[PDB]
Amino acid sequence: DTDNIIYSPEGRLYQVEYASEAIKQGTCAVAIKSKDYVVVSGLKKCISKLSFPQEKIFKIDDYIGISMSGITSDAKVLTKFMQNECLSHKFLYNENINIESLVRSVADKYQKNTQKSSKRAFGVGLMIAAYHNEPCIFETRPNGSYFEYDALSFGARSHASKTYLEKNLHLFEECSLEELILHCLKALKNTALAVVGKNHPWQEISSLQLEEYLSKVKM
Amino acid sequence: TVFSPDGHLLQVEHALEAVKKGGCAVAIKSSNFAVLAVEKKNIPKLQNPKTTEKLIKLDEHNCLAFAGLNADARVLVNKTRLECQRYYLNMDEPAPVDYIAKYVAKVQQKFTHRGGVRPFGIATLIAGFEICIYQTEPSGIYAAWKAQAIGKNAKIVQEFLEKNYQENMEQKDCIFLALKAINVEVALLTEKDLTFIEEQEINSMVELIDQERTK
Amino acid sequence: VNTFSPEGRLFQVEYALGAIKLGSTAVGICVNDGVILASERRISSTLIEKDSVEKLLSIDDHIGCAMSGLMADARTLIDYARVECNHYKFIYNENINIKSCVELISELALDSRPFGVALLIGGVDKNGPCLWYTEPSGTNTRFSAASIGSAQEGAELLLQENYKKDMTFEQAEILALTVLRQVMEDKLSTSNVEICAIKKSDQTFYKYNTDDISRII
Amino acid sequence: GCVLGMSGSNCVAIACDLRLGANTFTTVSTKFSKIFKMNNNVYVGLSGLATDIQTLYEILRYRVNLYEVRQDAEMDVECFANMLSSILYSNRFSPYFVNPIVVGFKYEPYLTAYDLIGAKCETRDFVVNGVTSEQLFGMCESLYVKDQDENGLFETISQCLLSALDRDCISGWGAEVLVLTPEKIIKKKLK
Amino acid sequence: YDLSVSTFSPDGRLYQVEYIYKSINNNNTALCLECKDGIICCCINSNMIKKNSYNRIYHVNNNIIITYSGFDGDARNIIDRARSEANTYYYNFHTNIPLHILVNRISLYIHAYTLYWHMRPFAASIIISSFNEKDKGDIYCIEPNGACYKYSGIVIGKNKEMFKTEIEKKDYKDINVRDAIEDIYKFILLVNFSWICKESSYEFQNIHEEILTPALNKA
Amino acid sequence: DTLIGLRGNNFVVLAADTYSINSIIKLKNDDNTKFYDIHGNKCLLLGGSIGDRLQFGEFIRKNVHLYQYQNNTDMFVKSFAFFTRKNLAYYLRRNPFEVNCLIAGYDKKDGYQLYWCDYLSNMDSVNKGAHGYGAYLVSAILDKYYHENLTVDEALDIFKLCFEELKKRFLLTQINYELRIMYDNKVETQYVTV
Amino acid sequence: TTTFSPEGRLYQVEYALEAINNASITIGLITKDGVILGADKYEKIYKIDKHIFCGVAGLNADANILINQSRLYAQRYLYNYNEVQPVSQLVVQICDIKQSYTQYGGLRPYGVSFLIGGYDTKDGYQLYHTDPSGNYSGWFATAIGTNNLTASSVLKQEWKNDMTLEEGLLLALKTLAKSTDTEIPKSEKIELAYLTNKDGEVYQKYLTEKEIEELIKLYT
Amino acid sequence: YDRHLTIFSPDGNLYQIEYAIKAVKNTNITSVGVKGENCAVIISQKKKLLDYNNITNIYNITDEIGCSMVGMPGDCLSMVYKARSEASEFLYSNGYNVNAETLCRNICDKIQVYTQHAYMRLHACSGMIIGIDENNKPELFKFDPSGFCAGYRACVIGNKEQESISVLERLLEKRDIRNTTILAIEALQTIEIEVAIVSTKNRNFTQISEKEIDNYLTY
Amino acid sequence: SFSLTTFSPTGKLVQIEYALNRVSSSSPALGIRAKNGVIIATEKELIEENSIFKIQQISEHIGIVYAGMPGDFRVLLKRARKEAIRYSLQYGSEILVKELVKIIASIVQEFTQTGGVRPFGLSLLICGVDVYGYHLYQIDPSGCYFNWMATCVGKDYQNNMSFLEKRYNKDIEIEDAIHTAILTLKNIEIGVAYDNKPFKILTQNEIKDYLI
Repeated sequence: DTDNIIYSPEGRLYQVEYASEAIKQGTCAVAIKSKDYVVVSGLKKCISKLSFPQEKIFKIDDYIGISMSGITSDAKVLTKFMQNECLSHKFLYNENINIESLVRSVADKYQKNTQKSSKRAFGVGLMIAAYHNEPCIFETRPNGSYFEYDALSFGARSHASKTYLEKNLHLFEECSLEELILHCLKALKNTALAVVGKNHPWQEISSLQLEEYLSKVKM
Repeated sequence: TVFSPDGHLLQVEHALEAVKKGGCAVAIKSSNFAVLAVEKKNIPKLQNPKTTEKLIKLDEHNCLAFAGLNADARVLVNKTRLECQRYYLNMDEPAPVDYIAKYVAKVQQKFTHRGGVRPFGIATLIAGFEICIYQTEPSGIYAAWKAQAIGKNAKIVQEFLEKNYQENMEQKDCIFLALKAINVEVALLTEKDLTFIEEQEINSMVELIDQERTK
Repeated sequence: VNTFSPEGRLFQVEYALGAIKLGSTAVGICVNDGVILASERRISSTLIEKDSVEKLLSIDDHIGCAMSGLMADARTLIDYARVECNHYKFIYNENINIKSCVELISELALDSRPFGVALLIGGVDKNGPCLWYTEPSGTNTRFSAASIGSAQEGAELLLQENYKKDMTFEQAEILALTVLRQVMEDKLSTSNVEICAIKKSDQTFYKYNTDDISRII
Repeated sequence: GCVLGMSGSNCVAIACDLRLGANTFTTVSTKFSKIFKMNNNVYVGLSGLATDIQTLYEILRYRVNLYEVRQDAEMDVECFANMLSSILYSNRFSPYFVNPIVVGFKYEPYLTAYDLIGAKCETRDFVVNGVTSEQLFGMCESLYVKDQDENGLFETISQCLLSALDRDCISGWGAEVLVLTPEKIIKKKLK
Repeated sequence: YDLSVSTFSPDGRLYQVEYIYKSINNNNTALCLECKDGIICCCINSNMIKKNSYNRIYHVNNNIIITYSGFDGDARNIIDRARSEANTYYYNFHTNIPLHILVNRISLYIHAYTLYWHMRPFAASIIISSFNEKDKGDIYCIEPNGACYKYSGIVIGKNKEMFKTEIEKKDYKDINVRDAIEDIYKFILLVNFSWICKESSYEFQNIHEEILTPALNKA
Repeated sequence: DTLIGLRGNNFVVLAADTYSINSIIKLKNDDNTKFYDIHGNKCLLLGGSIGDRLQFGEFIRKNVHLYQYQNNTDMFVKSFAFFTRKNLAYYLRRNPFEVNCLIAGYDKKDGYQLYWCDYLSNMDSVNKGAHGYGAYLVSAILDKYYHENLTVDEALDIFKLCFEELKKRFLLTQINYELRIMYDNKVETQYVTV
Repeated sequence: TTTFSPEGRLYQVEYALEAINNASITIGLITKDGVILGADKYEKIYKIDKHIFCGVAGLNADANILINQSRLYAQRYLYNYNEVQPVSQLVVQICDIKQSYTQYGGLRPYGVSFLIGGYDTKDGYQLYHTDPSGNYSGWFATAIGTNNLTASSVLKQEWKNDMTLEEGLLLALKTLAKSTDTEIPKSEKIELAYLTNKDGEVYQKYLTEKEIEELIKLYT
Repeated sequence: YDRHLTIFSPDGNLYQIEYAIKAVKNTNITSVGVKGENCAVIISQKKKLLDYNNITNIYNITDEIGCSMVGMPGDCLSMVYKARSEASEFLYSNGYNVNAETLCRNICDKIQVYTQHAYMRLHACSGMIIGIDENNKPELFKFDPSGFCAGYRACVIGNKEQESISVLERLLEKRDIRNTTILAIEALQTIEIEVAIVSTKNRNFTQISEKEIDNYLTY
Repeated sequence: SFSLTTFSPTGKLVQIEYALNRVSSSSPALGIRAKNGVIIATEKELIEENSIFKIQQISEHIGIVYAGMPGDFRVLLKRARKEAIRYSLQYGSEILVKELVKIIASIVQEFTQTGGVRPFGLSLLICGVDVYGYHLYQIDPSGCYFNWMATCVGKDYQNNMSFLEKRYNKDIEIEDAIHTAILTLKNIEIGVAYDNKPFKILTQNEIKDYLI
């Protein structure tokens, strides 16, 4: 056995299944969708007392931003690809990239890696969070599958966040962004958080104003 | 090839051994001169059988010695020739031993790195010009030396060489230490010109080392 | 090569970790006034030309990068990094921001055989010195203070013992000399170290003259 | 360029000018020798531009030696000549001009003359590529007798040369005449 | 032996091909029915995270339809192959593709990967269909490793064999004009019904949700 | 711009000009090294444009020094001429370099050798030869005063003839002419030669 | 193809060497006139050029390729320098090929070990031998094939730098014949040949070969 | 191991070839192709909601040429598409339609190259080929997954083979369209079905009419 | 790629040895070389066998027989013919039989060495004509082409390899050599390059012409 170029007698591919056994080591990240806004928090793991923790969040385009949670190198490669692709898009058509066209494209890249034997499947799964008009959250399993979402949490002990998601409607209190973000920080619980929707595009409130916002879960 | 759980590379560690079991060679160094001297065994009847062992001249101002596979050595050396000529073309000025040690190292490494190629089986050492000597292991590392010995049982020659080491010396007398460390493949890089030392010329010295050890 | 382990870690690249443990140690410390950069120079054999072999290098004029693990794979990554982080400045004067030079080197380091080396690239580009360790795994990270080599296993604590942001680069030099002299067998001399620095002002990469390190000790 | 190839009863003869002048027909050289021996029974006389001559005879040197060693038989003239035609035709540009003459026993004598594209004439008798060719066919068409002794055929081919060279400015000094028999070869210089 | 897509078994079976039948056997059902007045492919995807949308059916032209089962990624990619095929044929021949030739094209596409030792075969069976008054409805099902076959309606996916008792009432299934749906909703005892009928104007269409209501409210 | 070379049993001697005109109207750049000593006993006298003869001369220099660093034997001068022949001719008629050259050398068997060549890759072995527009001038002298057996120095008087000739009646060319002089042991320049 | 041994050796090349030692014996000798090379064979001796000929051992079917390549190299060198190739360079060419195959490739290495000898003027008459390994050494005398040491060591115990061709060839034949048998080789298959300056003029049916067949009248 | 790949046995006999022939011999779709006097018949059993109207083994690859095929179906559609490609390239190059054997050089060689080249699996399909030759004699060839231009006055393929050679012999002792087609349809009966003659128009290759299926079967 | 054949510890290539075993396991053919001609023969029900002969015309002169895998014979014969043509375009004359035998031998060589391919499964006979004389070369799967005054290739030829010599005794004439061929071989095929360069297969009627 031992290559993704062949199926198991069960009918399963093991190699691609191992990608989730990669992703579980990664730190949890969570996302919430207000009707006109999307908020995506991460969790920046700190390797040492003197390390500054890495940022899970990125910013592929004006209103598009992402939060990969798997092995970092594949993640950065997907970012460089998705960015080069959005820019190719605008450069061709004097127009912002369709979000779903992008998701469909990156997912095409995953499958192109997870089908061919010589290229290993990615050990990462993006959680895209954006809109070309109305707010969206896509997830890409380390394969050609991708799903739209209302709310998504993934990585390490994301299990707490998952079971917690049921406790709130994704938009049980959509109307205020502060309600939204407080749902985000509850759902997840330096650590990162980022905001995108309506007038302001993608944004990363990692400011000390965020540090002020942190006490609000306990305020 | 591929890392073992220790993270050591196997094909390289195996590759060294062909040098760890091959004909000894050494170099002794100084200001404007250096003595490169190797050793190669051949059938007595056939005087012409190894005119090939003889220390290579990569450039008029450069010189090399090696230990390990000859079949691989001819390849590496030719790549070195083509490259010193390339640099000497693109600059209109001769290749410094530094840059060529760097190039050769980049090669031996490259084969260890990129797929599709068996790693080298040889260890090289190079004299050029002031004058300074660079040894290059199969791993792709290289290092300046004041004195060193490649080949089978390099450690006896070399660690005994440490017992006898002295830096700048005479044009002729600096030769003697090579023998004291080391038939013989003698060559002398001097005046930025490699030279194939006369057979008879050393014969006098060839006598004394034969007998100072005896008497 | 890239046969994912059932455990979920990549096999190969996780086998390749140990190569840095073969590394002789080096301690880079970003500081408010620069980046200090020390390493073992006692690696030397008695008969190699004395102190004629540098672990610490210079990718660009204002970047300096101590290396772990195999000397060869490091020589390559430094070669391509010199090429690229120079090529960045092809007509416009600004040299590549350290974070992005290092981002290049890592983004290549991802994808033959995985490199056996880790780097500790430092430099001043933004108003403030940068200190970036690159793991062989392609993971890239900005320490304030950090060390490499196997001696970094326990020596790292020593940084935690002393690292305050507020130091004259000279104070930082004392500090890194402390932590690195501790792991050496020889009493430290200029033959035991190959220290380099990039100032917050001078921003120029400069290996110390032996007279200097002989003076501080 | 000036080359000849008379045929004989038990012989063939080949000849040339020995000048390789440059532009405005200044004689930069007088020892140039277009005739060559591809084989004891096979010869070629090249003409037209001299660069293309050395390159062409050079390539023949190659491929014929290669074939003779690869196949033990010394190459038959029909092979060398048809192959020659094959060679030029691959590209007109390679020879801005060249006008090969092929000659030799095969022991029936074989005389053929290629054009620069590889158009070829497998003649039973004389043929005369060269810058002075019109004077050549002119003299040799009427001077020729079917079969002669090598010396009378020699004076014959020599009269075609002595005649043609004095009408052309580009014709050379000397004459590398080369009567031959299967067992013998007799080169001469005529002035 | 079972380790190759290419190597034959001692008994000539191709186990590696044979496993794709397992994959598809476990993966989500995707019935496609045929009326005597149209065609209605449907899906029952079984994948707070979004529940609102995850369409399996997609078209290559406004008239032809696709549906699948198996790995999502591979099949989505084959849908891309079919779009590019229908459009290539439209660039060459200034007309829409006959369904038949497209079906054989995808037969060759899917078939190719089986022959290559490194290459991994697709894991998704594919229904492809069309209906016009003149172009009578036909439902080609494509099992991987070729052998596409025309059908009067085939269920594919995980539970298809237990649905075939319902589809085998294909006299009654052909009896319908627009109420075959209402029969199906009880018959099956996320979902994606559609249209290619005279009322459809023969162009493919997602079935209207307020047309979906009569079915669900029917029982 | 004028190049000259002359072989005898006692010598090969390559006299040649030193000027190098940036603009054809003026010899703005002087004392140029047209020669290229490519061997222990073979010099190469190039001409035409400075950039062609430089690129090509350095080129041939490397392929020969490479060939000799390779095989034990030195490149026999006819192999040197023919190799330069193949190289210069290698270019499609669209691309050959504008480069007139005089190979000159010494041989362990064939002794002194000389090879006259052209912008077109035309080449021949000769006892004397010339290049540039000055070819027309000196050649009637070189033909005239030539001795096949002459001592080298009376040949040097013959180049004095040729030179004072080119000065008087040509693109005037007064500055000293370097000229390598072959010997059994070595080449022997004379940059001072006027 | 295969990687180095854990002791530090190559499997494949050791295998092909194992193959070439099983081949029927070929031998070589140098004298004033030119190299003479023996054989146990169907020509089993081929000319590279006029001045060069090689005498092969090993899986000769793969040697056929190195004869063809060899000839392409020699003719190419003549093509490039207007000078027929010195032997030493030709050997460098073939061994450059052989090393090209043992290292990178994924192809199996050539099964051929062959002699080559010839008269570049520059270096007098030359003799060389080759290995699948890509190692070549000059020689005055050789005896590759079966009984390599057994047929060598007779010459090694009974040889000198100069002989007549007429006396030397017999001394090739003392090894070459007594090893198989005293008379057998000239009773059976055999192929000695030389370069006076060019071709291997001796032929087994040739009357000159009777002297070979007459060595015994001298031998006994 | 030798079995896992297209390589020689220790006994010197190829394996995987035999296995591909087991693929054909366990395909269980028997087909009798008999030549007729100045004509030629090719028949096969045509073997739910599945359509018998679709199913066939017989296929034309030009007007004059038709090749029944048996084996792995995807390989069959591929070898047919290859066959049509072949006749089109020959016609395009030379202006003559291929003689049936000339199409068998392409069929058999393309089917061969798989055998040496270890990667791509050996062909899993085989079948007859029929067509009027430039010589007025009708030409009936065959091929095997192991290369074979064969040659026959009569042939059988599939699960049944040389079992029915001796059976065919009885017709061979009695071997016009009446006379020959009955031999074929009987040869199915001897050991609905679909019959195919070149002699409808004597040069054009067409499957015999559906209405006229029964009359031979009932005579 | 990968040469699927590789060397034995014992030094042999086992794979090519396998193909040798297949040829040995495959069908007979004869070759006999008359002083003034050459004859090659072989031991070759629904099947119209008339289209099928191991004999094949490479030129007006050259003809061949394989023993092993028929499709392998097909492709070798194809490349071979394309070489006789490639030569006759490269030069003005018909190929020498020895040269074609050499080129076939190289083509057979490569697959035995070149990566990813199974070695050819068959032996070859190649009767022919040239200005030198009437020829007969057998080609081994290894690339070991070899001259023969006669030969055999197929099953049970160990005992059968030693019947062929008798024609050289005093039957060097073709008409008498015919008996040597058929009686040694005791369906069937025969191609003969006679005193004329062109060769042609003898019909079964002419096979009965010698059957009496």
